[PDB]
Amino acid sequence: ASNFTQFVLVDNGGTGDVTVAPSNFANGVAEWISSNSRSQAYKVTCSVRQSSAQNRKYTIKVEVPKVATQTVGGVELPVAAWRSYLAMKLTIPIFATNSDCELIVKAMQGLLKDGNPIPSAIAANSGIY
Amino acid sequence: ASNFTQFVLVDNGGTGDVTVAPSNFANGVAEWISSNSRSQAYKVTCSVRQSSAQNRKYTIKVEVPKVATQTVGGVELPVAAWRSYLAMKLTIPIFATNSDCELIVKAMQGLLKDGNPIPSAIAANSGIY
Amino acid sequence: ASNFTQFVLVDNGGTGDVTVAPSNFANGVAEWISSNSRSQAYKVTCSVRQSSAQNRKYTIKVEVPKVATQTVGGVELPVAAWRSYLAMKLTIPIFATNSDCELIVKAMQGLLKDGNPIPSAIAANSGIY
Amino acid sequence: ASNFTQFVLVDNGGTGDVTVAPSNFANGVAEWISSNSRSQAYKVTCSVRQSSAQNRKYTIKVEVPKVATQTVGGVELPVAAWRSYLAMKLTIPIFATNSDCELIVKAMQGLLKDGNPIPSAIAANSGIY
Amino acid sequence: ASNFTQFVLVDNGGTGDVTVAPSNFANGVAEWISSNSRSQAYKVTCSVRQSSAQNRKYTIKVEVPKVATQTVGGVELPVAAWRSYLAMKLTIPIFATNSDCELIVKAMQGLLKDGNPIPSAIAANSGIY
Amino acid sequence: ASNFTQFVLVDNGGTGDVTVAPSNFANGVAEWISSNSRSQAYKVTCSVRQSSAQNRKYTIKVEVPKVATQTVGGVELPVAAWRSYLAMKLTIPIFATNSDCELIVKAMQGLLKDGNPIPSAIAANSGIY
RNA sequence: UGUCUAAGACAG
RNA sequence: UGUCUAAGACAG
RNA sequence: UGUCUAAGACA
RNA sequence: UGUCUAAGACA
Repeated sequence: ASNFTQFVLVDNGGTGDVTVAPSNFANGVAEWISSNSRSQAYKVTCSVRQSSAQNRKYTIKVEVPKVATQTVGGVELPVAAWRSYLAMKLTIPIFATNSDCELIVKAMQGLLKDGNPIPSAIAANSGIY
Repeated sequence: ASNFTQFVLVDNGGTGDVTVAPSNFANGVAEWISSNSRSQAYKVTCSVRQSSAQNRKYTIKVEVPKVATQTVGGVELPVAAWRSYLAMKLTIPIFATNSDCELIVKAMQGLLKDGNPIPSAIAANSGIY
Repeated sequence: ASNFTQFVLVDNGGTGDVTVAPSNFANGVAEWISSNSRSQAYKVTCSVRQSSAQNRKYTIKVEVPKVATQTVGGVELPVAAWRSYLAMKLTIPIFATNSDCELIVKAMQGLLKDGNPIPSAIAANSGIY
Repeated sequence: ASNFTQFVLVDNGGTGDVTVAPSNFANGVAEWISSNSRSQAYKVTCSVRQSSAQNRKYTIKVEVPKVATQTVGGVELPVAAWRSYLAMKLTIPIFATNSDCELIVKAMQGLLKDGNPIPSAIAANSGIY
Repeated sequence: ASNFTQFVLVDNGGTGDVTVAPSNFANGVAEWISSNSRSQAYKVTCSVRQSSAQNRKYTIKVEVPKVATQTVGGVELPVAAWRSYLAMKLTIPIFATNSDCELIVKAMQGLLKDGNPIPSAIAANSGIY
Repeated sequence: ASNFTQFVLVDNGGTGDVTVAPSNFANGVAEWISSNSRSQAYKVTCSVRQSSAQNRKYTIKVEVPKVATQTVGGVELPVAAWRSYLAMKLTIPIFATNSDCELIVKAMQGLLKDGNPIPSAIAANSGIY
């Protein structure tokens, strides 16, 4: 209905939340960044296109800063040591109804819900065991 | 512990939930599938690799099917009308602390939380505008 | 005396039990078939032969059908939607005594006993994990 | 959760029981080995793979040794006089539900249940008659 | 019996011990890491395979962090300056009984017991003299 | 001081102990052997090298034999039925403090301490699961 | 790197 | 990198 | 589809 | 040693 708005990316219960806001719409790709230097910010981008005859495809990217021992506003090199990148690609058949899509979103939420396998592994620098 | 446990992939309040369970770990790829014919099952796979000398990369995949009954050769078989695919690559630097990773997980959770931009667009067959 | 008798292949309480009976013994190959439409029957075959100077070799095979009705042109027939195939080869040296053989059989029964790894993986459309 | 655990391969009351434990899982091939001299150990291996578009295939193997002492040049070693080899292939279509699989397993257990044809022939160094 | 559990790697008498816990079981290789960023953690991995016809071989690896002047959670480069690596390879003939193996373990313990030559040399940045 | 001293490699409480002593230091490789015929002796060797411009590498080896009496040409000779080999490479950065090294030694000691995962698996001819 | 018959070897 | 019929693929 | 010393092989 | 429609097959 007009969803390109600011939102809470990292929720720490009001006090200490990381908020992300619209920062670019070039080429139809929506971008959101936290209030930092681009080298230390949280960034989120998203776009959809019909990847093929039968499928539509969402491409979502997220960049999370390494905070431990960080120096706010400083020049931290090498860049690859201070940043994590998430790249999501959601392929959805053109036959999926709004309902079908609502379930796909739920599957994604369940996948990452706190306490489940995957998020528990990532959050502990671990694999599956 | 052991993080290789079953979990509810799609939550619909107790009943109607889509729960998925450990099914394979061959070749270092942890697999979870729902209780159905291998042809109609929901599937989730996860794996971690030391992608670089200073990087670790998680590869996660989810397969949400649209079940159906197809008649092949006059006989009916349990099949999937089509499948939706979620593929995410997560690259975390080896210098990332546990708290640093907890931050990445929170970000992904925040990203897909009901009400926020992206999950809203996806659930309505729409882009961000 | 005879061991080419009918037996219970699948036990489901008292009723719902699949029984298979002797049907053919051509070429030293014993064959058992469940009743009714040969097309939807369970099949078991067995044979032994001196595979070499010091070895005897058993060849056991089992076919479990997926009962169904095929309709083509309005004509319907009792068929098997598909079949699951089991084939085992058992090599036993000529030095094995009756005791040694009784042990080999216990090993086979243990391998498929309820609760153990292999039978549990199969019954859940899974592998080892 | 895990099904790559140790189990009782041969049951002989409470004592005299052969137990086999996880030892290796390279190349998607699960392997169990009984304790003591690897040379006189029982071995079990298992694996699954998509054998075709509509079929998955299991490969189970078991080795039962004939414990003995080899003496050569006055030096003696724990060896296996000989080994009995079991090898089974199980093909299951992707349309099989959990129920269908549970049935296939019951068929296998029935095939080797005490008293029935096949297990009795094997345990008596015999064929069908 | 089920040994993949957490244990004390560096014992400093309760207070100040370094504990290591299961963190991965991909490919059958057991991994244990301390609670740190992977760049600063203690890591232990282990696996066994039959290296040849007559031998089994254990491969054990350990990574110990350089702690003096360390900055917890910081990005320390070059990696090679802040880490020590131990790589053990234990070859055992298939004729070794549990007893034989128990003695091999004792030999390893004696080799590293406090006060003996080897550990005394390593602990003093020395060679043998 | 002089760290080149004899020590008890295998401890069995005063009596039955396997003690090994300095035997050679030719070519910079310190050797210790038990008091037996060179053919049945336990052997331990150690050496240190400045492997890199910023690294030092220790190479340690232990040979545990299985003594036996073989009859060759009608005559009996003291021999080893087989040998077990332990080979470990330890790489420590030149920036490692004495306390840093004491940490590495403690880790290796903790690794092989009775009751812990690895020594337990080894002593039982088993893997970690 | 990996393997062994093991401070010397072999197949990268 | 991208795509799919999806841990395996194809066109860089 | 088969054999052996068996996840490697040999036809 | 392997695949399938399975005691017949196909490499």
